Amino acid sequence: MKLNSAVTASRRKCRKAYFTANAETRAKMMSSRLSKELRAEHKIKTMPIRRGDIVEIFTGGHKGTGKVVEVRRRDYKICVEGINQKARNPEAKPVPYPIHPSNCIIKELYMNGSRYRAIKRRQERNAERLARI
Amino acid sequence: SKGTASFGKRHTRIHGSCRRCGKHSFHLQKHECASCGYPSAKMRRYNWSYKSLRRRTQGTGSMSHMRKVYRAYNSGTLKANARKYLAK
Amino acid sequence: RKIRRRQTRLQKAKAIFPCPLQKLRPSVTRCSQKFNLTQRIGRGFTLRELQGVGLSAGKARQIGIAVDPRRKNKSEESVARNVARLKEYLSKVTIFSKQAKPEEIQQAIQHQGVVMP
Amino acid sequence: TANKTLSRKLRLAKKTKTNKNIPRWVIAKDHLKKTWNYKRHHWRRSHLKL
Amino acid sequence: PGLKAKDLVGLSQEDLQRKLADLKRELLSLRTMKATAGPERIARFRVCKKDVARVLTVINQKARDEARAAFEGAEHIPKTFRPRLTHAMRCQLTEKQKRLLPSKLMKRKLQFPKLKYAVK
RNA sequence: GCAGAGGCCCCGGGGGCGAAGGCGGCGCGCAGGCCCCGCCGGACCGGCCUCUGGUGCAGAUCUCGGCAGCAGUAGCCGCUACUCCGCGCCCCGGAGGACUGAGGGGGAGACGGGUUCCGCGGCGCCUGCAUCUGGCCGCGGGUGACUCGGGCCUAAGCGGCGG
RNA sequence: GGCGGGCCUGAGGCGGCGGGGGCGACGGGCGGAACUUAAGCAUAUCAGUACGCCCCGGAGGAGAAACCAACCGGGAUUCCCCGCUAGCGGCGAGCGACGCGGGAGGAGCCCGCCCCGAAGGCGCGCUGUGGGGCCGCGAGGGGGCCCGAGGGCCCCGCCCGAGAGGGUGCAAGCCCCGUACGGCGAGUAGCGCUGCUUGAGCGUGCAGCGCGAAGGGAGGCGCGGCCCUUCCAAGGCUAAAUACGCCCCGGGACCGAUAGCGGACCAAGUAGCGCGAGCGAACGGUGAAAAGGACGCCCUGCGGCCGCUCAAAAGACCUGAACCCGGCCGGCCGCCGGCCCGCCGGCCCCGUCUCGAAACACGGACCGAGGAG
RNA sequence: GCACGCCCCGCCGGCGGAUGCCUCGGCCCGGGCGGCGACGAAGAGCGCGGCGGAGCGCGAGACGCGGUGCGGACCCGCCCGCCCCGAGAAGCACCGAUCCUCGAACGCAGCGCGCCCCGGCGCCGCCGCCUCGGCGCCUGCC
Repeated sequence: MKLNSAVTASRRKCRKAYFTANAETRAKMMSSRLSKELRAEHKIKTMPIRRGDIVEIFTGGHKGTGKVVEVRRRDYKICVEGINQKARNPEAKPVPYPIHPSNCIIKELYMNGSRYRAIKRRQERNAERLARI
Repeated sequence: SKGTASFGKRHTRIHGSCRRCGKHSFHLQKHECASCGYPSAKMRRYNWSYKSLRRRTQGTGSMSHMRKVYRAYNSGTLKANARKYLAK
Repeated sequence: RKIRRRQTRLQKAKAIFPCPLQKLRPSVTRCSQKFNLTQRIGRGFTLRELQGVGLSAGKARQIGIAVDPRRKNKSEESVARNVARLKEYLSKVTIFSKQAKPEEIQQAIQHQGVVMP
Repeated sequence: TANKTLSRKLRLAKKTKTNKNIPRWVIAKDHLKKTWNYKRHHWRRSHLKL
Repeated sequence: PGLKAKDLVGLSQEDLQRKLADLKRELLSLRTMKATAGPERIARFRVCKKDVARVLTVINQKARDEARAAFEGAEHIPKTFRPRLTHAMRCQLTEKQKRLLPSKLMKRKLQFPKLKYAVK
């Protein structure tokens, strides 16, 4: 259970905090599972979703793999290239079907440099925890 | 001619905007504000109306300075205070 | 309120870790012919009682004995009661000085509750 | 009224520039669903400064 | 895209004063253009407005730094440079004044110092 | 019977193989009420035991919200008034016939309203019939002073003054 | 009479520093009601309340006995538990303390007076200065079937110092976030007269005016003696335990949109109203994703029609009741009973006061929600 | 008789917003703080966004600016602007400034008018200081 009083366990307080959260917190909330292959390489269970990430949806209808073309933190959803609603008119511009990032597994990551620096900081912090704190 | 004709002979501005409270409460003839109380230094607050006090008081505006200084007291305003008490 | 008073009490205890929170107070006959048989704790030891042990009021306060100049013993038996209480406390008290003596201070054990109840 | 005061004119002027509709692009950006200002006044019915 | 304050920090006040006038003439030009034209998104307009602010922050910071140094270690210093404090903190007795005790009282404190003690 | 609380619901109560709710139809109960079926609906809901209460409505010139019949009813009876033609709307243009009748249904100011003024586009509202009209709606504009007025000075008055 | 200085009172100017005003609570000071209760109404009660004014502070006030008591005695103040009754009151209605005892918390002091006499804070002062909290990491789930989509089911597993929660296309310990586990003493006392007040009663405290001490105060029935216990007023400070709103944080056997704050709605003290003081609303919900409507047919055109998207139109919105109304179909009809079912028989309109209501008594158009031991 | 009006054997459709279900809101009880102001508060007015009305937020340096420590890709429309082991989107904590008109409100008014040598120019105290006034107390003179 929770032994800390500072964190709220109220449904009302929790939903308001998620529904209206700062963008820094929206990022962590919008994390996604690193693949078995990536996890072995980087030693991090889940990394926050980015706009160059290629991800494989594993539950929702539309279970394919694509790059993340757009991230809309306000809608708490990400848009994956190639997963769209059926464009009624054939000669029409596609509308992306937003997928939640929980429903996805990160096949590839946009390596960047800050991503690499962030991956390392966790690797040493997790090592302190693995050293039984 | 008690009502309509009497209301038709109205074309005057008894009340005017207040300097301090920006309301149509400043009597032009008496030179006093019905709500603001200006030109009195102290403001007009009467505990007969809870609602009137709530309509204009602290928290009914930007609270600019107070907010900024209250935030500082949960930060380094208190360290500055300690330094002054001891030497400077 | 109960948790608050304990927390204030715990904080105060640490500030004077060797010293007991409560000062020594005197046994005093409870007032009135109703309770004249029993004894309770009073504000402070009379100057005569402290003189009987041989402690000045200021020296006594440092040891931990509260001093009340106002109180008058009203008896010779009352003085004997308190002088004996003062004598026992003097034996129970240990003065830790010698600048810092941390090893002795670590095992000092703070007395808890009213002293000599 | 043609003999007005600059201070009175300034407060009346703000009301004229403020009595405007929600910009259509604002409705689109915030997804308003309530496109009526409700703070918009009309010279025939509304009495400003009353 | 606006002049980094790091670059203005590294300048002379006369160059900063000249730069501000040029930005202000540009600000007039953008204002004339936007009104005359019937739009290009006027992206420089927004950037210029921030870069008239950036340059003037630098010019204040230089002036405050020069003035504060002149008014230093002197009784009676310009109020703006005075410690922030608060109205009540400014008016509160110094801790040395609050601790100030009568000579007879101090003599007793020395005569009977705090003693550390423990009881069974 | 209601709405919560603590338990139970013998592999751990009932639910997208359709919850609550609504609509009709049985069945049980002296009745308060319950149950099941069909249909809609679309995610929650109970039975028993113990506990709690802001716990059951035909009324109170009850409160609030909806809305019926009267009823296509009463009425749209001030200011003498319109007509023809143009493509023609009650708008506009020409031609007639009127009217307000210089204490004007004229032209202007003080006040009060505060942009209503103007030009262009439109009618979704409003114009209590209509509208292509408009004081309505959208857009873009419009108030220039050495001599006019404020300011100025005093009037009734009002403040201010060692106190 | 003119003229220079010192003092003592006063002016004008400059500096340095402070004061002013704000907060619907708590805290102090003052002014101060009435409705009410007394089954009337004056004293009383309400109530030392509302309200008016004036000051603080994080607390404020109070505070180290001119104390209580009557003893095999205590010993500053504040808050708590008890005492609940001693008393007071048209002795009516009502009102009403404290002292013991148990606790929280405890801390003591300083001036004048007097001794020195500038030793001082030295432009002053001998008309006396000075001394005596942040920053983190963070476990472990698959297959089958189906569903618009599992977080559903059916089999098997894994992590619990984590099965508190929230999100995610349905009900998720293992999908995401988190959680458990971390790190860094004199115009006075008194007294006379008045007034207010108090439980205080021949005075509980205060105040005016008059008069005014010296060893005085008190001990709850006045006065004059005699004691006995107890204390030292007319100067000052003082922490703690206690109170409490805005604001922030957390929890709830709380309310669920006519409720809960007036206000759950990007714009509520808002829109509006009153010359003004002041008053004061209404308004929650599409869907998982706007995918917010493909096309064609026509129409002078509007608009219609198909259909489309979607699990569904859920189409300006969840469910969509009652009242009320339009089509189409079916009957001739209020209720109760018998029957095949339109005939016979019986039925006044409720509620409510009232001796008595169908009453030419009163309230009631209708329906929904709210509504009172 | 038909129509009407009723009633409904049922079948659809309006009109309304009840009922459920939900819920970033209230209320309730604890904590915790106790932190405004002439260095200009509380409040008020006017402005400020590339497209900009309300609200929020700012103040002509305006829908923000500088510094530091984090953070690391966005920015609800259209943008244009970023994107890169640092290059720096959203976000966050602090700190330094700017801060129009009113307002205790401060040259005088309230939106108009002075003074003054350029700094400014309100009141009330306290303490020094400067210029002085007195047939107050005297002293020195003539």
